[PDB]
Amino acid sequence: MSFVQHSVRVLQELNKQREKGQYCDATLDVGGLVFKAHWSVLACCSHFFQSLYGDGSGGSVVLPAGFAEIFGLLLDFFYTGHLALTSGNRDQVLLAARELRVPEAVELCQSFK
Repeated sequence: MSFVQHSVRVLQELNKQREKGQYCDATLDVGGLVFKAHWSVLACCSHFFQSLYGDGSGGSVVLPAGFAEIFGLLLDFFYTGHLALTSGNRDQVLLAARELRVPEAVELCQSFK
C-alpha cells in the first residue's frame, strides 16, 4: 500500500534473491568463493562498484582472495544497512571499506568503540 511498505517488500525480496543467486546481474568471484548480487545495490553503497560497472557490458568480477573472510559482511551491509563490526574484524572491514570506497562503512569503522 504505502511506499514504505513497498520498500520493505522490495528489499526483503532483493535479500532473498541474492541468497538464492536469482535475478543477480553481478557475479563476484572472491578467491573461488562466488557471491551473487545486484549492481544496482552494489552501486548504491560502493564507489568502486559504480566505477567498475561502466556501460554494463562487463563480465564477472574477480576480487582479491583476501576479501573472502569479510566481503560477505560488507554485502550484508549493502543489503540491510547494518555493518556487523567486532573488535576482531574492524580493521579488516575498514580495509575492505576503503578498497571498495564505501564511505559510510569507513565512518562506522572509525566510530566503533
